Amino acid sequence: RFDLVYLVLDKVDEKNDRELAKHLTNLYLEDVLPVEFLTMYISYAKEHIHPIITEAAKTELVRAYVGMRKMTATTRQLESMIRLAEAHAKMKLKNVVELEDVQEAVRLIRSAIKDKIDMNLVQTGKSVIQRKLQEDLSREIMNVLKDQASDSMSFNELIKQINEHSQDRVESSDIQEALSRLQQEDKVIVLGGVRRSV
Amino acid sequence: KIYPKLHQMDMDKVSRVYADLRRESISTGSFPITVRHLESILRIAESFAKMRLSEFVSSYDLDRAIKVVVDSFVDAQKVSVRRQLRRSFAIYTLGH
Amino acid sequence: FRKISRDRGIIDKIISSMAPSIYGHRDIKTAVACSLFGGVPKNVNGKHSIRGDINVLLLGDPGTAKSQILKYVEKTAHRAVFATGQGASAVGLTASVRKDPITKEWTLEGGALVLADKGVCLIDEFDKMNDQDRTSIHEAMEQQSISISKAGIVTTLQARCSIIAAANPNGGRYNSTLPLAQNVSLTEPILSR
Amino acid sequence: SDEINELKEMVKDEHIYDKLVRSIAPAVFGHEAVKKGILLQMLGGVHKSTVEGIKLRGDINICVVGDPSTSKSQFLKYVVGFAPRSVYTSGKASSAAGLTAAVVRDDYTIEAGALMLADNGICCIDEFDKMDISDQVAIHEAMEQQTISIAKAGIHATLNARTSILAAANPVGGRYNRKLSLRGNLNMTAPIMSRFDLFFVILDDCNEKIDTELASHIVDLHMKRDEAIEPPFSAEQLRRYIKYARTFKPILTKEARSYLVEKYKELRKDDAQGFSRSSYRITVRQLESMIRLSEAIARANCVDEITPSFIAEAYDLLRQSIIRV
DNA sequence: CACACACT
DNA sequence: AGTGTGTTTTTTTTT
Ligand SMILES: Nc1ncnc2c1ncn2[C@@H]1O[C@H](COP(=O)(O)OP(=O)(O)O)[C@@H](O)[C@H]1O
Ligand SMILES: [Mg+2]
Repeated sequence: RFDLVYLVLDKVDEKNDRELAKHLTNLYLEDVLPVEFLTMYISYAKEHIHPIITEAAKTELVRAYVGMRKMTATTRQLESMIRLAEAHAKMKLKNVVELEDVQEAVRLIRSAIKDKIDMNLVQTGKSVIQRKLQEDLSREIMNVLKDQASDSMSFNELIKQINEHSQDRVESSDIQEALSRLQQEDKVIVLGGVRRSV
Repeated sequence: KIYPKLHQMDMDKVSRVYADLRRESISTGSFPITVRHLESILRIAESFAKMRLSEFVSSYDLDRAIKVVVDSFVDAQKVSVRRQLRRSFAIYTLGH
Repeated sequence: FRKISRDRGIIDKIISSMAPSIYGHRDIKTAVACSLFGGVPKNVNGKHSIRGDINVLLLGDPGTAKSQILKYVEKTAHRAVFATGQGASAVGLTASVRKDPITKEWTLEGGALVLADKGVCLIDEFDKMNDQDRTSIHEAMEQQSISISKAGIVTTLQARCSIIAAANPNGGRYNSTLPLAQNVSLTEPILSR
Repeated sequence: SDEINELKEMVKDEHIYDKLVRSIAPAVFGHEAVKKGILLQMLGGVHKSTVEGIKLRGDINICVVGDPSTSKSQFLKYVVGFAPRSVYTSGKASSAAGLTAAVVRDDYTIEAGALMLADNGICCIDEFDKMDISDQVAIHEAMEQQTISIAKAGIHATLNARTSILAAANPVGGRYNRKLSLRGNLNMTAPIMSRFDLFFVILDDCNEKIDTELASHIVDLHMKRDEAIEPPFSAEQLRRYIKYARTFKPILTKEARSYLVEKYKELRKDDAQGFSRSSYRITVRQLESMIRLSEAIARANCVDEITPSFIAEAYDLLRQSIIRV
């Protein structure tokens, strides 16, 4: 629930390395934009302006949110849209939220998105693999039961079979947690160590 | 005021009881049986006799104590052996 | 009490008497009631001794009145204590010493098992609580007394208390086909004692 | 007098249930099941003292498990900022001082507990997957039999833990895992949830349809408009008929008793794939749950007797808290 | 033990 | 003038 996430990457091109290093050279050598006026100006802008959203900007928010749901999207991201639009209304002291305020909010957020949205590590494509992981674990359990007598058998041997054929090298803690989860529904029984079937 | 005493007792009944206790812990569903288990049976007999409130322990009340302890043991077993063990102890169960 | 004692069927009535608000559990009622009565303490040659108190081990599914069974047990045996199990520890339950700034020396802190001594000891949530604390409880119960030698306090306290541990099966459900030791997440020595 | 008239009109009206629900909370989440759970927990149930020592807790133990992104967080903010003497716990951090039982020197004192500040109010904690088990165990004993005590040295005063409880837990990864179901999506243990009567489940999905109506809803709910007001009942009046509902409490009638026992049998059938048609999820603890839920249903009506309609509605709440896997 | 204060 | 009264963090040790 950040308003506007940014990404700072130190991946510099050779020509970009030349340019940045030349900027350093200029910095090395010394060893209109008022800059200072910005602080007092922004203080007075805060003390003066109170942004107001327009119904046109309101519908901008509407279809931006529904699209970001389609192109999934966060309510906090929507409140962030509001904050960004109000902050743009704050710039230039226009005192009123505009359509282009919301549009630049959208463009900045989406530019950060491309880095669907992948917010909070949530991609609609390949969203969850827990179905396949649970089914693979269960199939390995039936394989062990066919191979090894009794429904319950030692966890070390399970760690042995899971890696060779069924799946990659994975810790038995995940399997034990899954078994405890299944027991909490009583569809299966949990032990501890050992994995007993219902 | 009540302090039941084991003045009368069934030595060999308890003897055969602990004998059956043996060669059962060999079962994977069976926990080991030790001397402190026998002392447990004795103190269960004392508790039963106190429950009977007589100042002297009763042999048959002690028998019910044996029955309760052996039933607890049988419940502790794996159900597969539990049936065989309950048939084996049935020679003890009827006396209660 | 004498008149009912000579009345027959008293034992069955007592079994029905213990925790009536828990329908069923005839064997459980029998066990807890006889624990309340407790065995006769025995001592040999003055030094060798046999406990007169009963340590009930209970495995119960969640929501099976175990805590409420304990609550009915207490107020019935007069002298009583409650062990939350997870809440207490090795020091807290068995024997505790507290540094006392007002007096400026280490002082004994009331071990809840000492509070258990002379009365019934309730134990709950024990299958989930700390294992080192469990070993401390083993030590304390073995001699019916707690011996502590630390912080200059070398005292030993008698702990005569009928204890009743409350436990949940692995996953909350005991598997009868499963061996008890596999159904139990705790040590073998404790079930032995 | 106008207060009495408002009570009369609201108890006499047909949809007294869910009218208050629309009145309760910002209702920004359109499901309103969470809000009616909030309603019932407002009404809750009175602690029950049996003839034996087993004094039955009256406060139903409910979860409203949902996402932190979803409206449950805002609903809990509404409750704490509105519901009298309610305790708010963020969830990410747990300090034993804020919990029910704590130790403060000077002589000797006890730090203020959540339930003492609750004063039978709901445990409005959030993110139970995020509170530490070291702090969970404080409420384990507390929500067992309404008993706050400390096994450690001190005064260990028996603080009166008679309070409603709301875990409001957020599962692993915050979002709900359909794979992990209602049970096991979270660290919160089986015994502590075994005390928890109902959960009202958690469901999270992209929900393309909701992106049309409720996505549009958020802005109007929150913005210069922020005027989606739905208080069929005033706040002051809200507390007033909360008090009035607590004045009268339904009791099972013989027909209602038979109806509820048969419906518990139906629950037992519903808990198939087990022995005895196991109580299991809907345990004897949850049998108490149905009893107190039937009490809380039409508690605002202040009916002095439990009716089969209340039992059926509680059954519906059970189902909405069951079938989800 | 023995020397500055506060009256003695 | 009676006679009274005041000054010499650390570190293990739990755990
Ligand atoms: N046979 C029974 N009769 C009556 N109440 C019972 C019975 N079995 C369980 N209960 C109820 O189960 C509830 C849970 O008890 P408790 O010991 O706290 O559960 P847990 O098994 O989680 O430790 C109690 O309120 C008790 O009344
Ligand atoms: Mg209990």
